Amino acid sequence: FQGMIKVNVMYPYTEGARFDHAYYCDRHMPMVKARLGSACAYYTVEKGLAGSASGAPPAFVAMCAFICDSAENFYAAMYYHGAEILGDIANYTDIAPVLQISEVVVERSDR
Amino acid sequence: ENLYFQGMIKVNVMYPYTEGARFDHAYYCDRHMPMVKARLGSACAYYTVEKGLAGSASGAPPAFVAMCAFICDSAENFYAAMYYHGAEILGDIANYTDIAPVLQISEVVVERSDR
Repeated sequence: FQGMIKVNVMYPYTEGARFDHAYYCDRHMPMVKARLGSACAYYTVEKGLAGSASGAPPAFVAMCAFICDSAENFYAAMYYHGAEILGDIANYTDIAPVLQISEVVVERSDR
Repeated sequence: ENLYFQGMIKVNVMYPYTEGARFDHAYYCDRHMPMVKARLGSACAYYTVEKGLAGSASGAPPAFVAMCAFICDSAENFYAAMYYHGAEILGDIANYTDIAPVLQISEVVVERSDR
C-alpha cells in the first residue's frame, strides 16, 4: 500500500495478566522509535480504562500506534531490529497482541 | 497531582472485520463522523478515522474493518454528550453497517511522540 499508514499493536485485557505500563512508555516505546527512525513519523500510547457498559473492562489493557509514510520501510525496520524489539517485550508483558495495519483516512479532524 | 483521574481520554470505536459483511466507508467518513463530532461539540478536541488493510499474517485480514477515535479532555463531558445524543448516534449505525462495534475508553499516555 502507498500512502500514510497506521500500525496498531493492541494487547487484549485479561484479569491478572501482567502489563508494565511505566516500562512500556518510559523504556520500550522510545527504544522502538529510535530503531524505527524515519520509518515512523510518530507514535501514540494509551492505557485501557473501561469498555462501553458501567464497570466493563476495556477490550485492550494497552495499545500503541505507529503513524508511518511507508508500510515497506516500516516492515524493513521491524525485520532488521526485530531481535532487539521482540527481545524486550517480556520485560513488560506476556500478552500476545492483536496486530493490524490500517490506511489513515483522517489523521486528525481539526487539520 | 489530582485526587482522581481526570486527564485526556481517547474513545475508540472498533468495528470487527467479518467476511462479506457490509461497511460503507464513504458514509462513515463523510456523513457519520462529522455528525458525531457535531454532537460532541467542545467535549471532543478532534477525531481520527482509519480503514483496516491487513493483520500480521501474509494475506490475513485486519482485526477491525474500520476504527475511529475521539480525543476528549474529559470523560464526564464525553458521557454527557452521549446521554443527550447517543440515541441519535446509535440510530445512524444501520445506514453504513450491520457490524456491532467494540467501544473502549483509554487514558492518552502519549498523544504523539514528536510533540
